Amino acid sequence: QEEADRTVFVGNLEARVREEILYELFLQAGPLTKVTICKDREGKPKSFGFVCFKHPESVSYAIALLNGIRLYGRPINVSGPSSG
Repeated sequence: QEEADRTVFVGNLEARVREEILYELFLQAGPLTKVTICKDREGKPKSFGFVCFKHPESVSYAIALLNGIRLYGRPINVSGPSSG
């Protein structure tokens, strides 16, 4: 649960988006542990991924600062770890 609490989702990624761009963009919300653009069964990258921060405080920053930001013109969707 410790890591899930620090992991945010990012979707609606434009075709040109790569993990290196996501890293640059999300690092402003705080230190990053890792960034991952999801791949399918065949290993093909999809239009969404996960960003794991070192600190949970970064979750609120990421959602508030980056949700809706146009990356290559497409407003990205940033959501956090929710339940219930």
